[PDB]
Amino acid sequence: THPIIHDLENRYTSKKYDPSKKVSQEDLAVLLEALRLSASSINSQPWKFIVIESDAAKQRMHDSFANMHQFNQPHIKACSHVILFANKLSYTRDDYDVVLSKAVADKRITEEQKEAAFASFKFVELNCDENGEHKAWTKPQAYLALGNALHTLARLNIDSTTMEGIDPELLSEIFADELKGYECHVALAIGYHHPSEDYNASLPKSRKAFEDVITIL
Amino acid sequence: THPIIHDLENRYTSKKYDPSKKVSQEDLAVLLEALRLSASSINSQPWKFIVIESDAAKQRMHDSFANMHQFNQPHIKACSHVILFANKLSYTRDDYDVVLSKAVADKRITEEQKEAAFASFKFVELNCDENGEHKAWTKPQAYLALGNALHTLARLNIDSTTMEGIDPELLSEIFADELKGYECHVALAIGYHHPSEDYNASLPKSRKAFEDVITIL
Ligand SMILES: Cc1cc2nc3c(=O)[nH]c(=O)nc-3n(C[C@H](O)[C@H](O)[C@H](O)COP(=O)(O)O)c2cc1C
Ligand SMILES: Cc1cc2nc3c(=O)[nH]c(=O)nc-3n(C[C@H](O)[C@H](O)[C@H](O)COP(=O)(O)O)c2cc1C
Ligand SMILES: O=C(O)/C=C/c1ccccc1O
Ligand SMILES: O=C(O)/C=C/c1ccccc1O
Repeated sequence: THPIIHDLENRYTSKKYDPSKKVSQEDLAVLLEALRLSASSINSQPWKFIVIESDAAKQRMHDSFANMHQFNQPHIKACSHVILFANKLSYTRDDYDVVLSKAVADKRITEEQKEAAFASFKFVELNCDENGEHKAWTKPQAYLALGNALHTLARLNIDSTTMEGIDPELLSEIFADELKGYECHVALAIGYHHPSEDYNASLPKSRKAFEDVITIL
Repeated sequence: THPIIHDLENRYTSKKYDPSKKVSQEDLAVLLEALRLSASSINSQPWKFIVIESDAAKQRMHDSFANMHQFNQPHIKACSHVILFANKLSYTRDDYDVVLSKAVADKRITEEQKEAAFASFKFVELNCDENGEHKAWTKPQAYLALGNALHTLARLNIDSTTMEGIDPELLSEIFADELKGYECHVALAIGYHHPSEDYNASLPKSRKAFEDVITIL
């Protein structure tokens, strides 16, 4: 099988973890760097990735399921790490300035092309909320990073569970300082599936027929 | 360098294509199948991928830049193919029926459980607009597929240009029947970069410091 297809056919949504297997620090660093290298509109990188690693953090994450979506709760303590994909509520020129400043330092642009580069910012101004939030534009960038992460995990042979069945308001209450100026609509548990009880590990994958999703003109 | 990091460090946004080089049909098939295998909430696959391949299609795509974002226009005819990432305006039971029916054909689920698998649908109405639309929930799924596509292209060593600088209104008029019931906010040109005029091919990549985007708890 072609290496790419094999990876994408063999990755799946784990439904039960093995609590005695953890992701190595070597593999965790590759995944975090892969997330950092993700592409985004105007290189805005309107995101933050919060890694829930310690037992104390796992407890706090475990507690965010007190009100809803408890079918996802068992995974928190059983899995290796949980990653929260946070997107910024509003993106300002000061936020973009952090990007352009780093670009000047990295030698992509000099101050000359810089002030001119600040113009790329109009593409942000164009996208917003009636109230003033760019979150309708930043959330999709975070999902792109997530798509990148899932492909990365398939290459590292690490199991995972994407979770939209989380409590955003409670997460912002529990991770108050960390999610300041951000929101979190999706999380990702990673680890190693349970050898016997993960029932999804042996169910065939199912997608719509090629002709139903792809059109060639 | 670690294979995964090498791929993500070496992929970039092409700013000029070589008109004489096309993507082979063998590579195109791997990419399309990779897009089809993308994960989505409840396996909804609320998307459609439109491949602009023919000269006639390229002309139509070229014409959608008549009003805005003409900086992206030159790539249309110069690159190999353009892929439109379309997300469904509203998601219904009839839509889910298609997924569930294919699941039974794939043998993932037995005919008897189709009806009980519809239970996962409550998560969709939980994202129903006042207008009865779900596009705020479907658009992010499309971006996940896009993140998957970018990683896939880095593995195949094919150049690309993600484009949000497109005209969704004009695209809907030009690809009237193809985008019916969908919207398109992002497109992706693929091909081979121009050996001498693609200025971005030799500029270093720049991302925020690890500590600015990743927090470990
Ligand atoms: C954005 C998103 C959110 C999802 N949320 C959940 C979740 O809350 N819990 C879980 O069990 N599965 C979740 N999944 C898993 C999907 O059911 C799964 O990706 C889809 O069925 C395709 O199967 P595979 O992932 O096994 O290919 C979600 C997937 C996506 C991409
Ligand atoms: C969602 C999205 C839309 C983008 N739109 C454009 C676009 O319209 N035109 C273009 O030249 N670049 C576009 N880009 C490219 C970004 O500028 C680029 O991905 C970012 O600067 C990071 O650089 P790399 O892609 O070279 O790593 C877009 C990127 C993303 C992910
Ligand atoms: O990333 C860039 O160079 C342009 C991005 C962009 C342009 C126009 C409209 C929307 C965009 O994300
Ligand atoms: O994909 C699944 O099995 C559940 C997805 C989900 C659940 C609750 C809320 C939002 C969701 O996408």
